[PDB]
Amino acid sequence: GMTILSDVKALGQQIWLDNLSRSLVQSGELAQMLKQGVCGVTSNPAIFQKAFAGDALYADEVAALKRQNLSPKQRYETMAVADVRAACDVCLAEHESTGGKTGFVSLEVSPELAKDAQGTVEEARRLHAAIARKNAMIKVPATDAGIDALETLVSDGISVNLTLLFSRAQTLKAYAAYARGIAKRLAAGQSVAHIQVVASFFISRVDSALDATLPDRLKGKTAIALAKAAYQDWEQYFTAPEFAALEAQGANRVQLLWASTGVKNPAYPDTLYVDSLIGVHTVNTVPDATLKAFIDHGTAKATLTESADEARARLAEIAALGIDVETLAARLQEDGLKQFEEAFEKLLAPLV
Repeated sequence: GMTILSDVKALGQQIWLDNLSRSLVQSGELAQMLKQGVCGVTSNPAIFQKAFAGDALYADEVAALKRQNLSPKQRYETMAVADVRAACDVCLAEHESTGGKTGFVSLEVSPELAKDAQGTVEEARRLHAAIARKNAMIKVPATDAGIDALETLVSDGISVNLTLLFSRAQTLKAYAAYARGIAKRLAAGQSVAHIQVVASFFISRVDSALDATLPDRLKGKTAIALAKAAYQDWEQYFTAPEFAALEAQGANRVQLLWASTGVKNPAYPDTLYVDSLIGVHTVNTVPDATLKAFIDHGTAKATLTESADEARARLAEIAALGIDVETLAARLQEDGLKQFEEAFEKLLAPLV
């Protein structure tokens, strides 16, 4: 039932909607979702490609923008920034009710900047200023350049959603960059209490990559095991004395955010990923259909930290089989960037 979203909040996890469109906001649906337990919104280039293609309310906006001397990218940005600012306004009461801990809307920078740290910083600062809302996060892929950019953006006071994480090692590198940016601001006497960062760690794409060649006792288990080990890493990193010294001064922990949590294999229950990854101080962003499956027949239980020993044993067998999860993670991040660039080019063509 609908109350499950509140039950999950009580277990310490926010549930965000992994979709955004002009009609979602204009219809009043997003506002009703925020009253019913949804706590935020994520977008990406694929989400916008599907929204622009299918939502009737973009037609008049595109016709208006084609009357202006603007690049396809600027037409896209005008549309997307407007959707994000409208969604931010819907989510602002929630955001302010928790002291700025919830109610975020994420907008991703152009995929072509993913390996350009300076260009990423410049675009992120610009989009942050263009949206002009305290509850907007700029979404940046967790490449090496993206972790460079994260440190700078954190030091600039900008909230960031670091995405396309598939690696525990890369995630730990992101925490260290965050901490360096927080330390910089504290040394300069600047505020840190409103800076929020999430680390979007992808789930289904790990199982999609491996399951066809895994032995039976591991099919459908690797992504959850990797996430459960990542959360143990998170507990260790943020409780250590080094970070505690920053949190004592007002720093917020980074939070893990489970992404790609729609089930893609019909052999698994449609709520598998949401049901399996509930723990305190985390986020799960879900597509519409998964949100409705979870409301209908999901289960609210603190599952993320259960049986961590078995998660470790499974990761040890994955390595025994010759699957290097760090090599896989790099490949999956690369593939995700190619897929996002393909979607971006597909949405730009009708805006020429």
